[PDB]
Amino acid sequence: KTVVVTTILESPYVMMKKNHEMLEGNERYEGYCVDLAAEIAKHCGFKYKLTIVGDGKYGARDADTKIWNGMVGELVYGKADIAIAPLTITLVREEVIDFSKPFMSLGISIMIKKGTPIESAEDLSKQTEIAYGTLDSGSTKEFFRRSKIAVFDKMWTYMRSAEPSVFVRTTAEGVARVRKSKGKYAYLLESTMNEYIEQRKPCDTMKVGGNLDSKGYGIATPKGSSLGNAVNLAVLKLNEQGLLDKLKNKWWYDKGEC
Amino acid sequence: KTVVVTTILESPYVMMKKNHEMLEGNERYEGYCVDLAAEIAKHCGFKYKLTIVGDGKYGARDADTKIWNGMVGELVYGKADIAIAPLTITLVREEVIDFSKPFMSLGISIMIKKGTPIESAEDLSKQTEIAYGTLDSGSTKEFFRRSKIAVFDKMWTYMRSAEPSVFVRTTAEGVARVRKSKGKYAYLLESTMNEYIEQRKPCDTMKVGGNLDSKGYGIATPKGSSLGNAVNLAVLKLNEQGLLDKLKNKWWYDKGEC
Ligand SMILES: N[C@@H](Cn1cc(Br)c(=O)[nH]c1=O)C(=O)O
Ligand SMILES: N[C@@H](Cn1cc(Br)c(=O)[nH]c1=O)C(=O)O
Ligand SMILES: [Zn+2]
Ligand SMILES: [Zn+2]
Ligand SMILES: [Zn+2]
Repeated sequence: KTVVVTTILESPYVMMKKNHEMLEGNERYEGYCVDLAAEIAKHCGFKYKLTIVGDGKYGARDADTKIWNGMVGELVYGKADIAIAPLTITLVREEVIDFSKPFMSLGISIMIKKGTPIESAEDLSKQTEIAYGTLDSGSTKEFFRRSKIAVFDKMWTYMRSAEPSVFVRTTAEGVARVRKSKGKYAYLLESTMNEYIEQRKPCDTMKVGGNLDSKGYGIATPKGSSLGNAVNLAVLKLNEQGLLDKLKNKWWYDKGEC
Repeated sequence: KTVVVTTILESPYVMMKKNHEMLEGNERYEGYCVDLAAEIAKHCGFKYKLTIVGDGKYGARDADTKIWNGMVGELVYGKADIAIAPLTITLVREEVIDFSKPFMSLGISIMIKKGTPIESAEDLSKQTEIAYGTLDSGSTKEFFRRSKIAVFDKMWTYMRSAEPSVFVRTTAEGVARVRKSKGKYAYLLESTMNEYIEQRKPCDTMKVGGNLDSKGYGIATPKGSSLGNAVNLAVLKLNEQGLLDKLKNKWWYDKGEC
């Protein structure tokens, strides 16, 4: 049985090739996770079909209905067999799906235009002339919602009631907002993404300060999946072979344009 | 029943308290992993007994005898129920025991006596005046033994054949060797340990270059253990609540001597 892989369009993890018009199936896509999927499938010995998550979300549980959305939801309800994407390993998700050991390490970071008078999270929390937000239905927004750290909690009380909404549906929207806000908007996002964007023209953004936390991305499978064990050992093998480092250089700096 | 925890004397994870002869049981020890063990036990709801691994090793399988030694061996043969220490999550180990998601991220790094003209692994491999080695019998040594990467294999070729041995029995032994070498010995060790030593008197060592790889430490349990699931969720909860960052600051920098 062909394995249904759920993923999300997030550069440089999964992007449609420039010549996708003449391509079909998994060939239409390219990116870090596309290469990863091929490796995993090869080592675990299975055939697969890459599918972009229906609602374009990573995964969160509806407080009122208790229904899971995003890629997590597709695994939970059996719409997909495995998720290969920049999906953060978290406690709430681990309670409903399985995660392989991390294939990438990262942390929340700050993205600023360039010339923006901000160097840390504390700086952002000390002023109000510059707005800031995060992505939606993701671990970043949840981080601030659950954080007890003085600075992070203060930032949340602002973002929560901010008008207009400082949250964005997609990373692209957030980066675009930073670039066109004359430096009046800072974006909080996962470090790996921040670093990628800093190497993309117009080369007008930059990562400032250290990461606010430590976390990792993992390959997810529904609980009780016959793929779980094999996939986990596959990720470890690939990391130990140095393939994962090989893949990040390829998509992050070998293609950098700054 | 009381849970038997195997761990290892490796500063600052587990250390003998100054007046340990005056104390009993778990109170004889102090450190990052001692603090972590208490927290894992509280959150998982079990009583425990800290024990220091008999052979003072982390864990490897002897080719020929097929017997596992170190903390891994204590779990494999049922001498301990859980291992809470700076134990690296590796494929070969994952095949015989279970690991929680990582509680600490790190990579192999280079430690030099201040002033040593070395800035990378490539630098080390391209010269011979400066000797270098690793902790014997651990995942760092195995990384070089198993690596297929040119630079790292070249380093392995030299280290395995060096006489006298460039390998050391304990981290302290390696650090002392760097300190007494007048710059003629560099030490390859896990990054977080390198960082710890850099903050200890006489403040004569430092970490140089980037990490050679990326991996993490995990809490280990025997396969099929009834504790596995709970321990994993506890680690994720503790990381998300910021405790792990708190513990590193406490044992690394709050007590920094440089
Ligand atoms: N990895 C997250 C999604 N995600 C992604 C990016 Br990029 C970001 O900046 N913030 C997030 O929460 C998850 O798994 O929810
Ligand atoms: N973490 C390793 C042990 N270990 C420890 C230190 Br500190 C080091 O520098 N190298 C190692 O291999 C393992 O699990 O074998
Ligand atoms: Zn391969
Ligand atoms: Zn709702
Ligand atoms: Zn606690």
